Amino acid sequence: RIEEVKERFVNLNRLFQELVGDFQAKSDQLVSVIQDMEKISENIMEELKKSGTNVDQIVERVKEASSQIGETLENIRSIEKLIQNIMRIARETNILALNATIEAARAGEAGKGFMIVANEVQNLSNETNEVTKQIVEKAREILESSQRSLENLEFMANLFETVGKTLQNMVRFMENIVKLLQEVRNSLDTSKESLSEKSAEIDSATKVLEET
Amino acid sequence: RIEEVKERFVNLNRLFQELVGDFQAKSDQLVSVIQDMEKISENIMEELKKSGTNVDQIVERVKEASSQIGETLENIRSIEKLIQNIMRIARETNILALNATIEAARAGEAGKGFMIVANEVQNLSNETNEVTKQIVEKAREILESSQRSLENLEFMANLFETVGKTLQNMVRFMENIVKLLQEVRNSLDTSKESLSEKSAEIDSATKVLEETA
Repeated sequence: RIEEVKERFVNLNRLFQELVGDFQAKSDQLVSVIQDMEKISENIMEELKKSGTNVDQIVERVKEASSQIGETLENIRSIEKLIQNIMRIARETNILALNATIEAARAGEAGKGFMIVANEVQNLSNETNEVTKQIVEKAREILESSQRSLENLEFMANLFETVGKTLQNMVRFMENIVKLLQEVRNSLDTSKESLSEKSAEIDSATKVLEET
Repeated sequence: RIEEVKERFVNLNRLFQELVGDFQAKSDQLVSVIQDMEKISENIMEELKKSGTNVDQIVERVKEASSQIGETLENIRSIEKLIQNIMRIARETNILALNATIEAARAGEAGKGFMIVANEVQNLSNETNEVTKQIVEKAREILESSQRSLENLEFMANLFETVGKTLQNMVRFMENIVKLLQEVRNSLDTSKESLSEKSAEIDSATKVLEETA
């Protein structure tokens, strides 16, 4: 009769022990999977950090490429001014010769020598002018080329914007999940511990029941 | 005697429950974060792949910019060749002029006006030469700028490759935690449900005892 109610207690102890035994098993198996990424996770945080330097290096490189193109632009702007100076010299030479010829013809036979020479100085001037306009042509292609370069570089910066943003969001996410994990692990330990201690206190009490 | 054990059991059960009840409350709130974390994970994964395709575009664009710089190269060399041509013409004009002065010397004062013109035809020749030397100085600094930017673009090209790689690893690891979170959520979900069932039964049996005997 009294021994009858004893079997209930011992039974109840078996219920407690089985539960705590399973809570311990499950939480330890869970801690394991968590922990087995806490290595793979570190390489990643180290990788993002290094990735940031690369971003920074790229952002500057693009900046350098730009100011550099701006340089040849300045250089082209000068070749253009300088070539126009050659063009002017060519034209100043041209009328002196032309007018020299006119005067040459004014004089008799002697003029012929000069007249022949003046005639060639002219053709050489008109030939010079020609080379000038050809150089100007290549100057305008270099201008066109540069513009396309800069625009291509701005197309690079715009697209690289998202690359910077997404990596920052990665570091952020990473910090928060590490934290999430810690709280999980932390809640399983604290819980397992107090629950195991509880069943220990229950089992002891039960040992007393059967003991006497 | 049964009583001291009976009260001990109740008290312990009562506390036992409070702790189990507390685990459930914490478990639920973690499960709420996990679910909110799975979604965020889904977006960061989309952003990653968009960056992956963006980088691919830049990879192709830099190849283009190098072609543009290379074309300026062709042009600038084409200028130097034309500049030499002008220079030759200047030398030729100079002796033509020098020969004129020298032949205007030979023909009295009947031509001491062709001396004047011949003299500045010479002066303009030398002017052309000076100018041209500055065009070369300038034309070389462009090649110096061109090469320097072809090198900067090469280091850029490879720099975008390391970024493309890193992005591919990020995707790897993202897919890899999306998995980890899912497992943890599943693990809590079932552990909460069976803890509730098992503990409910031990709570019921305790009360059955507490009243009898």
